[PDB]
Amino acid sequence: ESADLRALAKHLYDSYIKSFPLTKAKARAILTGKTKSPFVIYDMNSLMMGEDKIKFSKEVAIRIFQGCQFRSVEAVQEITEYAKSIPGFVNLDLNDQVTLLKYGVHEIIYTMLASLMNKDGVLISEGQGFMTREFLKSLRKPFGDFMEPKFEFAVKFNALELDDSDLAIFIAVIILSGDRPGLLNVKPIEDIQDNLLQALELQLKLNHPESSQLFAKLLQKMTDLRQIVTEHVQLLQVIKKTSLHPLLQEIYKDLY
Ligand SMILES: C=CCc1ccc(O)c(-c2cc(CC=C)ccc2O)c1
Ligand SMILES: C=CCc1ccc(O)c(-c2cc(CC=C)ccc2O)c1
Repeated sequence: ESADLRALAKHLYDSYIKSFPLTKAKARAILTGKTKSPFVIYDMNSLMMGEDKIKFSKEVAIRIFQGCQFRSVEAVQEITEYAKSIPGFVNLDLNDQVTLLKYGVHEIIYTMLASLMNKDGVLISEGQGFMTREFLKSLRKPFGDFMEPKFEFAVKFNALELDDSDLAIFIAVIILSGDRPGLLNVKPIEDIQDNLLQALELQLKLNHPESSQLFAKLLQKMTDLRQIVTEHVQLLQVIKKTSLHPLLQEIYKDLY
């Protein structure tokens, strides 16, 4: 029983390493200076210098919004390739595969975003850049309101000190939520998640002797993430009153 759960964990970790360009391990090493330093964007001048220097003519707030929008669409492709590696996922009905992805990707994006963040800012362009929390806040309304709730989540989430092995299972649990609207076959999804949760619980016990509360804390974080997405899509709704990506538009119309 436990041997199969450890096999699941390893399979997910190996797939995780394949699917995502920058792991938390590599991100924290860059953030602590335990490695070539990223270009720091902290004001308008450094933003322009960063755009020329970093290998990635409109209004600054819009330019940053567009780049982040396009990074989000790349993120969903990465998550989709990871999802297909989760044992049993591809055996699900295709309509349920896409439904789980649509309702789940943004929760996963903000989960993994936390790996790139500290209290001072966020790693961008696969660790080549570092954009400060206060610079993002200084952007004109309502663009300055986007990242702050993510930073707020990240500092609390990062205090849990999860590693890539923990996160691989955590994100798999989130993708396979049987309570997403419009699901055709709930039972096979619940079966997979129950096994992933067992694997998660075992992983946390072995990997984190310093805390017996982690599993419960992580369940709490899963509900918190749903609130972050809801806040994000509502802030996206008021921007309809100020070039939105069509793929994201399709995801949002289900989320509204
Ligand atoms: C790794 C994915 C990239 C990612 C992650 C979280 C995010 O909140 C955003 C994001 C940021 C802004 C703020 C810029 C003005 C606007 C829209 C967004 O979608 C992008
Ligand atoms: C001017 C910079 C706008 C810009 C352009 C391309 C990018 O990929 C990103 C980027 C954004 C986040 C989310 C944090 C805000 C994470 C990773 C990234 O790489 C940002």
